[PDB]
Amino acid sequence: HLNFTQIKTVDELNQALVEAKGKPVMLDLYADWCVACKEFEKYTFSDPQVQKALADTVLLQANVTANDAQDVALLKHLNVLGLPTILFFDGQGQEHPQARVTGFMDAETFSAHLRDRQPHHHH
Ligand code: NA
Ligand code: NA
Repeated sequence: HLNFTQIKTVDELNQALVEAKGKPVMLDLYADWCVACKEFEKYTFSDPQVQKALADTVLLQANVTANDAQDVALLKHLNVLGLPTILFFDGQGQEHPQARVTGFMDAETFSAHLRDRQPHHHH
């Protein structure tokens, strides 16, 4: 299992981005009933290549299983249209829409997607 930090609300996501400033971020939107989320856990997030590729990224997760009012406000704020969705933010906190993942990807494809992100190493 990756080590995700859970957020619930828009305000919590924004505070997590403040704290992560200087490092890239991945936000996974999760629900227990979404089969592709469980397939990410089984086939992709479980693969050592992906786990090592993400070691220097801050990992956030929003569990929207209940579809409660905070969940829905968060999804709306992010203009998320369904699950699965994974968002990527750079070291300045800027989301890059082209990097959104909106269907299952296996480990090789997800790793290649990670590699394609905006450069995020300091010097
Ligand atoms: Na804040
Ligand atoms: Na990017």
